[PDB]
Order: sequence, then structure tokens, then C-alpha cells
Amino acid sequence: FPRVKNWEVGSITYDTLSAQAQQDGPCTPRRCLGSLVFPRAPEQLLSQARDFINQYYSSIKRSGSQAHEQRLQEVEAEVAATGTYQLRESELVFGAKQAWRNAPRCVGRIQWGKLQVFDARDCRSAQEMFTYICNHIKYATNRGNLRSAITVFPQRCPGRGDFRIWNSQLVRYAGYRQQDGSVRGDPANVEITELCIQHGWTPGNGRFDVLPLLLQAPDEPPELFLLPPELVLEVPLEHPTLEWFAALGLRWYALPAVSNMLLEIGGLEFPAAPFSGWYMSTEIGTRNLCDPHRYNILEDVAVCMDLDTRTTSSLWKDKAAVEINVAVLHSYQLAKVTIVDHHAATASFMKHLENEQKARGGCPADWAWIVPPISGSLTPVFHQEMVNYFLSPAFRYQPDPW
Amino acid sequence: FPRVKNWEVGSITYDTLSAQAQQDGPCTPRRCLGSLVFPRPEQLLSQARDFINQYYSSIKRSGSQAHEQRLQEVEAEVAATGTYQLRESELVFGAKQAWRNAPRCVGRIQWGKLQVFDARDCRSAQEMFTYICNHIKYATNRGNLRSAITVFPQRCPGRGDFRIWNSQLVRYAGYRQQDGSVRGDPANVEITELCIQHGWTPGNGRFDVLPLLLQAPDEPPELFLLPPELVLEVPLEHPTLEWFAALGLRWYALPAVSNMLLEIGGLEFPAAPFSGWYMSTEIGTRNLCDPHRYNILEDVAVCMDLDTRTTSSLWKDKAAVEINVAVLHSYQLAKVTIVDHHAATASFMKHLENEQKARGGCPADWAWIVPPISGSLTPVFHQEMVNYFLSPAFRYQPDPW
Ligand code: HEM
Ligand code: HEM
Ligand SMILES: Cc1cc(N)nc(CCCN2CCN(C)CC2)c1
Ligand SMILES: Cc1cc(N)nc(CCCN2CCN(C)CC2)c1
Ligand SMILES: C[C@H](O)[C@H](O)[C@H]1CNc2nc(N)[nH]c(=O)c2N1
Ligand SMILES: C[C@H](O)[C@H](O)[C@H]1CNc2nc(N)[nH]c(=O)c2N1
Ligand SMILES: [Cl-]
Ligand SMILES: [Cl-]
Ligand SMILES: [Gd]
Ligand SMILES: [Gd]
Ligand SMILES: [Zn+2]
Repeated sequence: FPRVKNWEVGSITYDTLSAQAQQDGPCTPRRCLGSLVFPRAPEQLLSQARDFINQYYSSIKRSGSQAHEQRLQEVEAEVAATGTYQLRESELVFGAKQAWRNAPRCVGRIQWGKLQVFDARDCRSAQEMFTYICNHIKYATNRGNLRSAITVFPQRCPGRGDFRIWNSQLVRYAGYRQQDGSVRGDPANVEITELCIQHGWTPGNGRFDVLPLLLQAPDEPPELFLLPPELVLEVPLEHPTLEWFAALGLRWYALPAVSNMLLEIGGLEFPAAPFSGWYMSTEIGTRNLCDPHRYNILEDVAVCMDLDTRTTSSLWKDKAAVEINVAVLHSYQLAKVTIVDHHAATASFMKHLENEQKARGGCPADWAWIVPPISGSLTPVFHQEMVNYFLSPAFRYQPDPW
Repeated sequence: FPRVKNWEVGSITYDTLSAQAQQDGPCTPRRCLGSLVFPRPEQLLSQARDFINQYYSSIKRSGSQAHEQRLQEVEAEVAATGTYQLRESELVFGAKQAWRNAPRCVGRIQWGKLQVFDARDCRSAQEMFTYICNHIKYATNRGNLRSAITVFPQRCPGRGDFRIWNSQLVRYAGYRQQDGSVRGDPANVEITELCIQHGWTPGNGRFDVLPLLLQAPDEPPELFLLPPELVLEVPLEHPTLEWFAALGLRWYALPAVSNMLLEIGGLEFPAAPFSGWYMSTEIGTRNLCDPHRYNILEDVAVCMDLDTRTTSSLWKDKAAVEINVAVLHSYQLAKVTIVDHHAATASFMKHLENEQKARGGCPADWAWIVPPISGSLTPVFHQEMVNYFLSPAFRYQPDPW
């Protein structure tokens, strides 16, 4: 079992939980590929099902009881009879929480037990799908006191196509290829913008235009649905002492809601199961606004700050990024929208690792995604060695449906 | 062949060089251990043969006379003596390759410019000290630093090793108290009490340069006191925060690692110090601000009158940036070579491109190439990397006590 050191304190633990990792990752003893963003039959369905059922019955202090073996035989009979099986409602709640608990690139997992699970497995159409989604956004936003939630749409099954949300998040800003070479709005979203237009959306031409939703019912082309503006809570960005910062016209939205990942529970697959929490400020301040391939505002802010941008050693990039993050935090706090800074988030992740060490003997964590993109070694996770592996239930990436 | 993408630009390459990985890393399909710092008879000919072909292809002299010739003498030298000796040029070439192959080094754009001091006829701790002193004075060069490595004799059976007990050639002391805690550098508490054990009269300050403990084969170590005028140091001030000078902070000019083992063509040099110049985050961010190092972050923030009562004021981030500003400013004012993390990472991206065309890839350790402040503001953050182990190499090694 791997030995893990914390270099700030001197602590040493052993991740015995990793030895239970079932699915494989991209590394070998030849070469480590940890830094890559996207690394990647009835009896095999059965073995995954059996394991998750074991997991659930372990969690309810009923391992090896009547009910436990009853459910095991029940599932196999249903796989033999139908090729698949159905989760009970409590099993679904537990599986959705474990999937979050198990996600190695999430720093906010101290919250994994507090998750509101909406069961939309009866969903019938794209129109019902949209109504479920609007209710999700409304509950999670909660006027700025954000609540963690996931809505689970019907599972993959033989004979019918998948439900899919084509959008990568429920809230995204348009990216319009410009007259010259530039992009207006969010360059990360040029493709989905083009698909929405191709599917009859009338584009805008601002930098923060909220995209419509493309929703796919089984064996249907996607359908366009506009989000009511009063559903999408946004935060204008201002800076507590740089009064010109407001004149940049920057905004960001309250709700981070990932909508293109696949939820896996006991071999069953839910290709449509959007989940949401609340932001950590560096995702907005550092990545979304300062990435050269995103809004790329860093130089314009530094010039406005009167910094000397002709030489790297003045650290003008670092200084302007810090104030952009201050602005994000101040603005969300002013608007009373939940937000966590990278210092508080990494410190609560440290409690999560200690909680998880006692509970399960380890915790899967992807160091490069856990450590914030600014001020890395100022946070305690920097000095924590970590073991990255795949547990199930899980949220996995999947191909775009176009 | 691993697909490698740059997410800033969208470019793709393939790492065909990863195929040659001699030693195996710590990762398995089951789990990744990339974030761990240190992981937990005639087959000398295989590694020697392979290194010789490496030398001769590099000089465009594969499959010719001198190449054929040199393959035989290494064959006969081992047959007679059980080991072999490197030609001076090969020792040079193998030292530059080990640097070139170091996955955690972001300064490798410089790998071709390395001064190799051959101390292989060393015979006592006294000779060591004079070698190490020539190196230090040459590498320091009055603040215009020059990369350098001194190579002491190769290990051989039945006889002890040459070992430098200090982790670097310049280290500040770390002193315990009537209450346990540390004055000076906490990273050096162990060697500090080793030096005191072997007779060094300890100082009282937070920046006392330690004495050297040099160890010739089969004789216990011997204290050596560096000439104070040979240890170039930079007092730390800030361009606009006039009180910063008063904090009394300093750092030394020469980063010179003296505890790693150099392996070339199957030969092992447990004592082979190498030196370059600092990247400024090493001093300003890790050495001065790590909680287990000098841990000065709150003291600077108090002096800047920052709100240390809430983490969301980002007072830690602001104080850290100014500490790095003070490091860069002080080193440049003193005309001592230093490079900031933006310049350094941008040169590394050029290194990657050079290495792609020349060797088909480059072993890089993402967690160590990305700087410890402002990570995603540098281009290496957005570059996928592949980590693997090529020879010649620098490796870590046990402590000689
Ligand atoms: C409640 C507060 C939460 C915080 C502060 C938080 C924070 C984060 C951050 C900073 C990342 C890295 C994302 C990036 O850099 O792009 C991440 C990734 C992730 N989070 Fe969390 N998260 C929260 C809630 C949730 C919830 C409720 C779920 C699922 C039920 C979840 C599942 C995931 C997954 C699957 C990823 C990796 C997906 C990806 O971005 O590639 N998170 N989280
Ligand atoms: C010339 C300017 C150089 C710069 C700016 C530089 C910079 C760095 C930095 C920032 C690290 C990260 C280590 C840490 O964060 O603790 C590193 C590691 C390393 N460097 Fe370089 N370096 C230089 C020259 C050299 C030379 C000349 C050699 C050997 C001949 C070398 C060999 C290594 C090795 C083996 C490591 C990883 C092992 C370790 O120290 O932990 N470097 N370097
Ligand atoms: C639920 C949740 C909360 C949070 N605070 N953050 C996230 C991640 C945002 C998605 N990321 C965007 C960039 N990248 C393409 C990977 C996907 C999710
Ligand atoms: C040659 C060189 C140049 C440079 N600029 N930096 C270094 C790294 C200094 C040692 N570090 C900190 C201690 N750590 C255990 C080993 C790595 C080396
Ligand atoms: C190439 C590199 O792995 C990539 O840019 C990663 C690095 N770490 C990250 N970490 C987080 N949290 N989010 C990211 O998007 C990334 N991107
Ligand atoms: C735990 C973690 O792997 C460890 O602190 C590493 C991370 N990255 C690093 N990167 C550099 N350059 N130097 C270091 O000492 C470390 N430490
Ligand atoms: Cl986002
Ligand atoms: Cl150092
Ligand atoms: Gd102002
Ligand atoms: Gd004052
Ligand atoms: Zn790995």
C-alpha cells in the first residue's frame, strides 16, 4: 500500500483504499500520464452491480443480512430476465453521493454528504426534461444561497437512444467568431454556440450572452430551449478599491452546473445527470477570466492598474491576477451569492482527507487539479502527497453527441 | 505513443522518446503516484554499451571506426577490472545528458552550457574541500553565475564512498530551543546538529552559513568551514517598502545540490555537486514562505497592514507577491544572476519544442515544472507532460548515516 507524506507537518499515512480501485488509469511503470486532461455482456454488468449493492448495504449497517442477499439475487434475476436492472430510490441517492465523494479532481468534497437528489428517471420528453432542469436551477440557486444538487434522467437501456444535454454546463456564455479572427464572448463555447445557431437560435452579439439549451430525447434531434433570464442569477464584477474595474463590464453567473458527464452506478449508466454546487473564486478569477484562451483580461487589467508590463520581473501578471480574484470575491459577497476562496476551500479539503482516512483508509485525489492555479504552495494541499485512482460510482467524461 | 496536447494553443505532439525509459517509475494502471517526492554480476556492460552508442550517435559517429574501437576497450576494461573509466569527453557528455534528462528541472534550456570539473583523482577530504572551493568560486563568478558540476571518483566495491553530508553547499543553520521550536532554517535542523556533534561551535542567528561535512572513503566525516568571502549572499530589500530591509532577511547566490548521485553508463558517482542559478520563486515562495521553512508570510503581511483576519482578503497572496518582488529586485541590484518564473517557464516551452524536433519528446514532471505561485498564469500549466526516466540521470540516494 502506498505511503503518503504531508510535508508541512511531517504526517505519514498509507492509502489502503487504492488497492480496491477497479477501473484502470493511464499511467504505467514506464511513464506517468497524470497530467493529461482526458486520459480515456451480462456477467460484467453483474459484478459491478453486486459490488455497489455490497457498498449500499455496508453503508446502512446491514451487510450480510436477509435484505442484502435478497437484493443480490433479485438483481441477477432481473439481469437474466431483462439484461439490466432498476435502482431503488435510496440506492440512487447513495450512489449519486458516492460518485461525488469518489471524484478525484473535486476540491469541494467536504460537502459530499449534503446533496439534493432529484429523481427524473420517469422523464418522457425533451419538454419535460427542460422543466426538470429549470426546477433544478431554481432550487440550487436559491436566490444566491446556493444548494448542492443533481437531477438524474433515465438510464441508458437497450433499444432506445440516450437522453443528452448537449451543453457542457447549464449556464454558458456565447462565443461568436468575429469579423476578423477574434472571438467575442467565451472562446471555450464557440462550438456549442455554432450548434445552437445551426439549430435556429437567434444569436446576440455581446460578451456575456447566456446560451440556450440543446436537449436531446431518445432517438430525437436536439431541441432548443431558452432559459428565462430571471432564472439565471448573475453577478456584475466590481473591485472594492479599483473603481474603474466596474467599467470593464465583466459579469459571471452564480451556478456552476456540469451537464455533459456520465453518472455510473453499479454498472448502470446515466448519460444525462447534471450536477451543481457553488464556485471557488479561482475558477472564475484566475481561469475563466485570465486564461489566454478564455476572456484573457490580464494585460488590460494590469495596464489599468498602471503596472509596468514591459518586463516579466515586475510580476505585473501576478499582481493583476490577485486583484481580479479580489474583485470576484468582493462582488459575490456583495451580491450575497455563495463563493469560497482557494484558502478556505483547500483547508476544508484537508479535513476531508483526514475524515476519509478514518472512514475508508484513503482518498482518491488528482494533485494537479486539487492545487489552485494561483498561490499553490500557500495552500496546504500543495504539501500533501496524493494517490489518484478510479472508484465507482463515478462521474466519467463521455463523447459529445454530435 | 502518448498523445500530448497544449490547451492554450491546441497543438498536439506524440512522445516517441518515452519508449526508451530505463528505470521504472512509481505509477501503475491501478493508481498514480506522480505527486510523491521521494518514492520508498556483469550487467554493468548493458548500461555501458548503451551509453557509448548514445555518445557516438550524438557526434554523428555511429557505425564507424572510433565507435567500434571504444566498444572494445570498455569490453576489456570490465573483463580485466570489473568496471571501466569514462573518457573525459564522455564524462562531459554524460553530465549534460543527466541534466537534460532531469524531469523536475525547469531550467533545462541551458543544458548544453555546463562546465564539468573532473575531480576523479580525488583522494582525501582535504582535496574535496579545495575542489568544492574552486567550483564555488568559479560558479559564483562575482554574481554572473555559471552552471558547473564537479565529479568526484566513481564508487567501486570493497571501499567506502565519497559523500558530502550537506544537502547543498550553502545551507543556513537551524537551532532548537528551551521550547523545541527553531531559529534559522527548519529544513537543516538535522545537519545543523550533526555539524555541532563533530565539533562546530554553533552560532546564534537566523542566517548562519553551516560548515561543510566532507567524507572521504572509509574515514568518518571532517568539518570544513567555508571562506565567508566565498559565500556570496544577497541582503533582501524591497523597491518601495522601505521597512522590508529592516526585517533582516537574506539569501545566498549559488544553488548547488550536493547530495544526489550521478549515474552515467552504469557508473555511480555518489559525490557530484552541480550548480546553476536560482529561479526567484524558489527563494521568495518556498524557502521564505513555506510553513515548515522560514514561514515569514504573516510577518510581511502585518508590516503591509493587511487584513489577516479573513482569508478572502487574499492577504497571503498579496504578501507573497511582494516577497518575490523583493527577491528579484535585490538580486538584480546586487548583479547576481536570477530568473523569474515567467521568463523561466517560457524558456522551458521553447525547450520542449527544441526537444520534440531533436529527440521526439522530453520527460517532464508537471507538479515540479509549474511554479508554486501563479501556476496557470504560466504557459507550462496548460501543457500536458509525460514523466519517465532516462539515463544518464541524477537520482536521489540514502543518507550516509
Ligand atoms: C459544493 C461546492 C463545490 C465546490 C467548491 C467544487 C469545486 C470544484 C473545483 C474547483 C473543481 C475543478 C474544476 C475546474 O478546475 O474546472 C471541481 C471539479 C469537479 N467537481 Fe466539484 N465542487 C463543488 C460541488 C460539486 C458537486 C455537488 C459535484 C457532483 C455531485 C461535484 C463534482 C465534481 C466533478 C465530477 C469534478 C470534475 C469534473 C471536471 O471539472 O472535469 N462537485 N469541483
Ligand atoms: C541554470 C539555471 C537552473 C535553474 C533556473 C534551475 C531551476 C530548477 C528548479 C526551480 C528546480 C525545482 C526544484 C525545487 O523546486 O526544489 C530544479 C530541479 C532540479 N535541477 Fe535545475 N536549474 C538550473 C540548473 C541546473 C543544473 C546545471 C543542473 C545539473 C547539472 C540541474 C539539475 C536539477 C535536478 C536534478 C533537479 C531535480 C532534483 C532536485 O533538485 O530536487 N539544474 N531546477
Ligand atoms: C459542480 C461544480 C462546482 C464547481 N465549483 N466547479 C465545477 C467544475 C466546472 C467545470 N469544468 C470547467 C472547465 N473544464 C472544461 C472542466 C469542467 C463543477
Ligand atoms: C542546480 C539548481 C538550480 C536551481 N535554480 N534550483 C535547484 C534546486 C535546489 C534544491 N531544491 C530544494 C531542496 N530539494 C530537496 C531539492 C531541490 C538546483
Ligand atoms: C494540461 C494540464 O493538466 C491542464 O491545464 C489542467 C491542469 N490542472 C487543472 N486543474 C483544474 N482544477 N482545472 C483544470 O482545468 C486544470 N487543467
Ligand atoms: C506533495 C507534493 O508532491 C510536493 O510538495 C511537491 C509538489 N511540487 C513541487 N515542485 C517543486 N518545484 N518543488 C517541490 O518541492 C515540490 N514539492
Ligand atoms: Cl466554470
Ligand atoms: Cl534552495
Ligand atoms: Gd481607488
Ligand atoms: Gd505603520
Ligand atoms: Zn502517474
